[PDB]
Parts: sequence; structure tokens; C-alpha cells
Amino acid sequence: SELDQLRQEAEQLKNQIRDARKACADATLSQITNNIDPVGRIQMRTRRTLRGHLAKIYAMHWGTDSRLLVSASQDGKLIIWDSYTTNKVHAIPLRSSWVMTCAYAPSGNYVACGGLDNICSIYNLKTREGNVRVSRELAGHTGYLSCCRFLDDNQIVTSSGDTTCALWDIETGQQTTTFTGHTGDVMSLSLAPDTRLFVSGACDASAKLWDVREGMCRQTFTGHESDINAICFFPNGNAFATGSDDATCRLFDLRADQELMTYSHDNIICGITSVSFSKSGRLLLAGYDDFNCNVWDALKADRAGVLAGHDNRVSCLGVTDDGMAVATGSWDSFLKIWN
Amino acid sequence: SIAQARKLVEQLKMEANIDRIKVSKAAADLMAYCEAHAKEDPLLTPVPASENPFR
Amino acid sequence: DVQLVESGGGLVQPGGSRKLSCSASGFAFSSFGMHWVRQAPEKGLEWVAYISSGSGTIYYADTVKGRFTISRDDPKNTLFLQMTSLRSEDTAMYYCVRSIYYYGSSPFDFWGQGTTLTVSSDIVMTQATSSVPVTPGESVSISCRSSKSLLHSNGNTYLYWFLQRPGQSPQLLIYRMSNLASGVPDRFSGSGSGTAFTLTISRLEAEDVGVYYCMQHLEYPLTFGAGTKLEL
Amino acid sequence: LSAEDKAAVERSKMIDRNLREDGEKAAREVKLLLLGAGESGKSTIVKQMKTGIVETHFTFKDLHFKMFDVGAQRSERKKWIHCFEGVTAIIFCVALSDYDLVLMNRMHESMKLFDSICNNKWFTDTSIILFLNKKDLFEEKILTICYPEYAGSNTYEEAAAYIQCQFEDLNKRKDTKEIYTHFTCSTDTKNVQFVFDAVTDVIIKNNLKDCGLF
Amino acid sequence: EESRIVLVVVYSAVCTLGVPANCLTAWLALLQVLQGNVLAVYLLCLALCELLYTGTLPLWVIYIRNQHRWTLGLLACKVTAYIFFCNIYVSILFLCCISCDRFVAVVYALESRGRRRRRTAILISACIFILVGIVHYPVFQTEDKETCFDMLQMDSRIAGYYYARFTVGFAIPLSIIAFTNHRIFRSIKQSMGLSAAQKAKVKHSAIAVVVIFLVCFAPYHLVLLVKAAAFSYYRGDRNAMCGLEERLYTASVVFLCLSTVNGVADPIIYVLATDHSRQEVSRIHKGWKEWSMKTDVTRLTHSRDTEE
Ligand SMILES: Cc1c(C(=O)O)oc2ccc(NC(=O)CCC(=O)c3ccccc3)cc12
Repeated sequence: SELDQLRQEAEQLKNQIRDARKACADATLSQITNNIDPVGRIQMRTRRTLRGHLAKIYAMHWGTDSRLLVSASQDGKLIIWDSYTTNKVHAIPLRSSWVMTCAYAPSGNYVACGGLDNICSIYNLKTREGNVRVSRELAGHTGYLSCCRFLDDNQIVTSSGDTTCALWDIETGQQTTTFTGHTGDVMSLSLAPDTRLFVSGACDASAKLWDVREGMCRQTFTGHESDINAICFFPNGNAFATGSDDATCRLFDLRADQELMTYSHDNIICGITSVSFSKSGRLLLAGYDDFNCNVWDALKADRAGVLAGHDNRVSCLGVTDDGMAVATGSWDSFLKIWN
Repeated sequence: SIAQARKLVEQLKMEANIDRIKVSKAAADLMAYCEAHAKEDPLLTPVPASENPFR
Repeated sequence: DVQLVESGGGLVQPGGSRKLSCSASGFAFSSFGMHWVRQAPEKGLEWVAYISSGSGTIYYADTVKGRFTISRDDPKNTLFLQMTSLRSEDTAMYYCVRSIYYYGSSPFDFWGQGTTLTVSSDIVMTQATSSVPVTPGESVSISCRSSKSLLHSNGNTYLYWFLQRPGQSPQLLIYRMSNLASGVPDRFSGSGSGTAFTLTISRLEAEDVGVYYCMQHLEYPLTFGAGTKLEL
Repeated sequence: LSAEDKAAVERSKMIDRNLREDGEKAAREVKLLLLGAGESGKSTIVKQMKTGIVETHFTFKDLHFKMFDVGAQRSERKKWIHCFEGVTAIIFCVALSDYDLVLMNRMHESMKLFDSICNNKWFTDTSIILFLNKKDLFEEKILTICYPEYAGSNTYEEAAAYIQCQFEDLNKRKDTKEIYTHFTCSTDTKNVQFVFDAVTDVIIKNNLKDCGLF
Repeated sequence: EESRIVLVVVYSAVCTLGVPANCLTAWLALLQVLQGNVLAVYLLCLALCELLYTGTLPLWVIYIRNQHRWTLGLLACKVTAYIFFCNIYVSILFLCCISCDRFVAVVYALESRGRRRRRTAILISACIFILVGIVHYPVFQTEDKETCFDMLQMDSRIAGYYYARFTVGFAIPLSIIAFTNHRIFRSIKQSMGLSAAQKAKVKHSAIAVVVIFLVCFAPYHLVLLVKAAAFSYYRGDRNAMCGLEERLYTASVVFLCLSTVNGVADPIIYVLATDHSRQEVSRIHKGWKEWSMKTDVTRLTHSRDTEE
């Protein structure tokens, strides 16, 4: 008698914001892509092939130099690879054997690693002794980590299975801000390029914006029929893309909150594992259960390129900040760079 | 679930702050990306293999 | 920090034999390379020896190609150097150098103390003059020219510099002609072409006096420069 | 192409050799996944073999054993169930004298976990060993509370053999996953023997298809 | 006579049907060794030996039909004979070491995990290659009679060398295969963790491959043992030398043809002994249909429908 009317008020506010989506987009993205010529058949060839691991790899991250990347797997190894010589440099052991999240600092000084044991660990790469040791354990949380990101050298956003994202300071080892709006456990996030706002997507089939300075929510995103597996942010800082088990990649604008187009083709029964863009856009990289990776267009959202390098579930994918090369990796213990 | 209802009302009220700008400006932004950044991005506009650091 | 002290030398008989050791502590000996570097007692600084991290490759100088060997021991975290048939050109102030070689690494990071070891072609570079008078508070530039340009195919200029404090170990100033090192102020800079190099120093005071040397890491010989003693 | 590149090649070769040695050393361990549910005798079973997940290791004869206990995870199973795809054995622990406690009896709800985990796609063929618990209090108190459809004798052996049969009956279409039901009294000497034979025979079977004879 | 031409047709035919069968299984082995095991590298070595057993003797028996009146100074015919004998002996030793691997993997599965080097198997095979080479070469050292002389009905000394080599190549392989299968039988009579139908099937497959090998190479063993026994009566043979040593040579050459047929298509024999009906053959057929594209169903559909 009091919560039902409040939920109806919520539904009316959602309908108002949907009318706002249906008026802000006088013509959606897929309707304004006739003029722009397609990217064409992009026959990406493997210039180098990054082999040498053993077990199922699960994450890879690029550096600011666009030449040093970090690979993390369930075997218990963080390996720092090279771009052109393909000769790895740093091998780091792991206190927890099972790990799914990893991040490389923009300056390259530190590296964050995290498993499902609700423990986030941070190591220092450039040390006086020349080795890599435990700089600090973040911890302070229950459940399982899902995404870690470096907002600053001393500010970090973590998003874990306790249905709560946390902005932490490494110096004090305490949660600077907490975000408990989500009801289901979150899966991944992508920080803004300006490093002032961030979106977080959960298994609630929804996502929400969060501010660092205020520590509260700013905007809701819904429409998915199931849990959002992956989400990446547009480098312009106004939009982002989500991918889920519903086989529908979606592009939601942060400042327009509108459903542009559900990127999906029937022949697709596979679910999305990873999503990324280019430095200049014009292409949406994606990862599906079918082992053939797919690259679509950021605008056209039509079949652009198919990459059949791996014969297993594509686990991680990334683009260099230069936009020069792209690296993908799957459970078959192999990493591949295209160009 | 009375205590959760106050939190739900407060988060819904604080999420009422929404921004309303068009996505055609984002189209102009990515067009500027094409004019400047994709002039140096190989994937849209291929660059010769001489400047390629992977050849 | 780390300790890279030496076992110590004496007045070895000419053409004799001796052992030397560089004591190690507070770092990973099993993952670091090790160098031994000449320094003439009167004036000079040259190369002696080399050992890689996994003992796979070992290099030597002209007279050091024979008559000298090096070995490591990882359980004790220690180094040994067997010297046979010492000559007058061989004996020097043997400085112990640690280095690790990888992407973005800064080689020649730490230097030892040396020994008072006095008994009884290849690429040659040269500085302008070894006695350049300077004044505090005034910017000076000292140039070391090389016969063969150090610009490798990858585009990296292989060069290093060093400042030798009075009666103390040297410290690195700039690596690869463009980037600095740890524990140094911004006042040191590198410039010049691939054939002629130069180091620019400024804001001189009573904490920068000594000798400076131009490096060469392009090929197998690490042939040091003649050197410049910055007088006052 | 200088001494730096050769040193980088040497360092990469050494790291590759250390990686292959660590992999060869770590391949010897056996993978067991415990699925203890509430008061399913988790403390009793960890006594018998000797905030996140708990990793335990023990030795039996010449073979090591590594087990991961997932307790109080309270998360969706589908996100992290596939992380134990490479597990060799799946151990299930279920109490028997809890058929009078309803939070919808827990015995009915415990079948739902077993029926779902068997018919999953990742676990199409994995050895499943189910254990028991609280036999003595089950026979002491005992039928119509939880299983009136059986309507048979109240003696322990006929009642218990019925209950373990319904646990093994609902194997679905994954009949390759043989259910090694065991009469764990919770005071037995070495119940790990029940695991040990049930891994090593399977190990022989895991050789056979590789061996080519079967 | 006509026996010659009906035997050089039937020897060249089994040779020229072996070449497509051997190269197909070699590509099957190469495809499988991308995901293969230690027995796959043993099968690869056996398949390379079978490719070396393509058959160069069909050329000579077609052109001259034996008679020991060869052309190349008897220099190349001895080399071809050496390659043939080395191939046969290495194939026998390959089945023996495969049986040894089976025995070690089955009865000693606790300790069989040590054999994972991926290079000890090729080491053992190379050692066996060296042993058969340095065993067969002193026959060549004693056979300095490069002029035309028979290698079957020769004198007592080279026949004694033949007796020693054949007796070692007969008694030993039977001994390892019988001991390994007997101890596997003893273990599997104590092993009941597997179902009785599958245990009976694996016992039947083991006894089947043993019996197939024995019946495929038995008449050669018998005739060589009879010849060696006759030669071992150095005081005097029971019958005349002309009467023995296979005087009915027609029987000898058809027995040689049948033993060569039993020795050709060795991967086909290996496939047949392990299983008579496998889905991997269907998968290989589907892959060949994928690579070939000779279906001619869309073109035929177009030819029937586009006319209208
Ligand atoms: C040269 C040769 C090789 C080899 O190449 O190993 O194998 C042979 C096998 C048989 C024969 N022998 C023949 O030509 C048949 C005539 C014969 O033996 C005979 C003659 C009189 C009475 C009884 C028998 C010759 C070779």
C-alpha cells in the first residue's frame, strides 16, 4: 500500500526517462550510418604470436607505452611480455592460485592482482632490489573480486562479489568511498578516460554511474535480459558498451542514457565475454563463446571482420592506447597480436 | 523491508539528476576522431609497413 | 641498501696468480649480471670482465681474453674472479658493477669500492679535453665524440655517463642520452648528434667535482672514454 | 641486435625453463572439489583426512592431494563453477538426520543442487563421490515427516538404502558420472580410502582412452 | 612362367595400393600428433618405416624376375635387401616396445607417470635402429661375395649367421609380447574395477593382435627354422640339399608374397586389431569431403531448376 505506489512512481520515472531516450535520439545510431563508408574487409594478420604460457589465460592488460602488456591466468603467473621481440621480462608468483582480475598502472610502477578470495594485492615493479614483492594487500572485503582499476597511483576502484564497489586509498589501506546500490554481484567495470566518473555493471541486468568526489550514484542503465559479462568505456568519455550472455552487445551513452542499437545477429547463439573499442573508434571488438572472435563497427554495427586465431573460449582482449595493435587471448594458453 | 525502502527512495531521488544532450554531438566527436586520430589509427586508415613497428 | 664490497687486493708479483671476490647482500644474486671494470691509479678507467645472470655467456677484453676467469656461487650469493699472469696494463682499481639487462632497464646501477691493486682493433672514443676549468653557478657542456655513431637499427643511442666523487665510488647521471637515473637532480642533460655527444651540467657547487666518462654499449667491447677531470 | 638483446633472450629462456619446471612439479597434485552444504560434517571430514575459499593439502602414500573448500561464498555459482573444470573428483557431503527440520525440507532442496550440477555442460564427465552424515541420529529418531511416499518399514537399513538410492537415482542423462555412494558412519578409520580407490581406478580409466586400448 | 606374371602383378598391385593407404594414414598420424601422445610418436615412427616399406623390390622383380642376375653390380640390390630387412626388424621391435609401454602404463600406473619425457621413446627407437644396423652390417662384411651367389641356399657359415640372426629375431619378440600379455592377464584377472564386457574385449584385442602377428609371420618362421635346422645337421642332412631349401620354389615365392601382403598395410592391420568400427574413420571421411568439395549438389540443383 506504500511500497507498491512508490514502485509505480519509479516505473513512471523510468517511462519519463525512456521518453527522454526516444526524444534525445531523433535518429538512432544505426539510422545515421548510411553516409559513412564501412571499414571494409580488415584482413588482420598475426604479425607476432605470443606463445609460452601453460594453462587457461583469463586476463591481459596494455600499458601506456603501447608496447608492454601483462597476462594473468589460473596457473598462478603474472607475466610481463614485450611487443616486438616477444621475449617476456617479468614473472610474478601469486599467493592465491585462482585469479581473475589484474591491472597495470599507467606509469608502470605498480601492478594490481586479484582473485576470487576477496583479496586484492598490489606489487611494485620498479624496485631497488630489481625484484617484484608485495607492496600492499588491500583486502577489507568479502566475496570475490571481479574488476580492479587504477584511478590514481594511490586511488583504486575495486568491484567485487559483495554487490558493492569500493574506492580505496593504498596509503591508509581503508575504503575511501563505498557503493552499495547494486543488489546482484558485479562483473566488470571500465573507468572514464578523464578518471573522474565510472560505471559499474552487475548481474542484476543493470548498471549504475558513480562519482569519486561524492561517492554516490548518478545514473541508472537497464535493458539487458541477463547478467552483463563485460563492459568497456568509450574513449570520448560520453558513452560505453556492454556485452552479456543475451548475445546482444549494446551501446549506452553516459550523457544520453539511451539504447542506441542491440548489436546482434541471429546466427549468434554465443554469449559475449569481452568488449573493447579503438583509439579512434569505428570498430567494436568482441568475444563470443564460438571460438571465432568478431570485430564489428562502432557505428555501422555490421559484420566487419572475423578472426579465427584461437580454438577455445576467448577469455580476454585489449587494444593498445596508441590504437596500433590488438591482442586477444583464450583458454588454449595462447596470446595473439593482430595488425 | 521498511529500512530498505528509505534507501531505495533516496537512491531513486538522487538518480533523478540526469543529463540530456544528444548523441549526434557524439557522432561529431567520433567524426573528429576520424579526421585526427584515425588519420593515425591503422585499423580504419592503413599506414605503410615502413612505419610499422612490428614488421 | 645493498653492499657490493670487494675481497681486496695487494701488491701481487708480476705474472702471478690471485683470487678476488665481490661480497653480495640485500639483492638477488641469481638474477643479476656482474661486471668488473678497470680504473687506472693515476688516470684511466677501462673494462676487465663480465658474467651473465645464468653463466651462459662470458666476455673479456684483449689481454683478459685469456689469463682471467670468473665464477659465481648462488647459495652463498657470492662472486669469484681468478686472475693469472698479471701485467702492468692489467692492474688497476678494479670496480665491481652490478647490472640487469631488460626492457627499460637502467644498467650499471650500482658500483662497488675497488681495490688498490698495483703490481710491483676496437672502437675508440675521445673527449674534448680532460682538464676543463669551471665555475660554480655557471652552465658547462662537456663533449665526447665517437668514430662510429652509436645509433643502432632500433634507434636507441647507447650511452651512459658517470660522476666520480673525490675518493668515492661513481654514480650514474644519465642513461641512453635522454633519460636520467635515481637520486640525481634535473640539472644533468644529454644532447648532440649520433656521432658527437655532449653532456650539459649546470648549477655547479661543491657536490659535483670529479671525473666524467662517456660510455659505449653498442657492441661487445664496452670501451670507456678517456675521461674529463672537472677542475675548479 | 647487441648484448642487451642476447641478455634478454637468455633471461627469457631461463624464465621459460623455470616455468616448465614449476609446471612439471605442479602437475603431480590431484584435484578434489568439496561441496559441503551447511552442517554437512565439514569439520568432521577435515578432521578425518588429517573469508574466501580455503585451500588444504595432505599426503596419502606416494600421492599428494589438494582440495579447495568453498564456504560462505553466497555468490552465483555459474560465474565460478567453471573455474574447477580441471578438477578430478567432486565430493558431496549430505546429512541424513535432518529430515525433521524445515526452514521445504532441506533433503528435498539438497537434491536440486545434485541434479543441477550433474546435468551441467562443464561437468559432462567428472567423477562424483557422495558422502553421508548423521546416520546414528537418523536411525535413533526414525519417515512420514520427509518421505511419506515411500511408506515402507521404519528399520534403519531399509530406510537408509532407500534414501541413498533416491540420491543416486536422479543422475539425469549423465550416467558416465558414476556416483560413488559411501556408507560414511562419521567414525570410520580412513574414509579417504573411499576416495583413493575411486580416483586411482578412474586414473587408470583416464589412462585407457589415452592408452588407446579403451 | 605364367606363375611369374601372376605374381609380379599381385606384388606390384599390393605395393601400389599400399602407397595411397600409407600416405593417408601418415597424414592421419600427422593430424593426430598435433594433439597426440607417446604412442602417437611410436605410430609416426612405424608409419615412416611403412613408407620406407613402399616397395623397391617390385621394380626389380618386374624387370628381371629375381634370378640373381641383377644389373647394378649387385651393389644396389644388397642395399635394398638391407633396407627391407631393417624395416621388418624395426617394425617387430616397434610392436615389442609398444607392448612394453602398454604393460608399464597398465600394471604400474603409480610409477608410469615418469614416462612423459616425450624424447625417451625416440631415444629407445634410435638405439634399436643402431642395434639393428650394427647387427645387419657384419652379414655384409661376411658377404664380400658381391658376385652373383644365392643368399638362401649358401654354405654352412653364412647360413649359420642367418640362423643366429633369424633365431634372435624370432625367439626374443615372442618372449616380450608373451611375457607382457601374460602379466597383463594376471593383473587384469585381479583387476575388477572395470566392467567384465570391456575387460573381455581388451583381453580379446590383445590376444587378437598377438595371434594376428603370429599367423601373419608364422610360415616364414617355420621355413627359416626348417632351413636352419637342416643346416645345423653339419654331419649330414636328413634329406638332400636339392630336395630341401624349398625345392618347390613356386610355394616359396607365393609364401613370400603372402608374408609381404601380411607385412604391407601395417597401419591398416593396427587399425583393424584395435577396433573393427570406429567413428574416427567417419570423421576423416567428413574432413576429406570438406577439403575435396566433390558433392555436385548445388550445381545439379541449379542445372535442374534454372532452366524452368
Ligand atoms: C638373388 C635372390 C634373392 C635376393 O635378392 O635376396 O632372393 C632369391 C630367392 C631365390 C633365388 N633363386 C632363384 O632364382 C630360383 C631358383 C632356385 O633357387 C633353385 C634352383 C635350382 C633348384 C632349386 C631352386 C634367388 C634369389
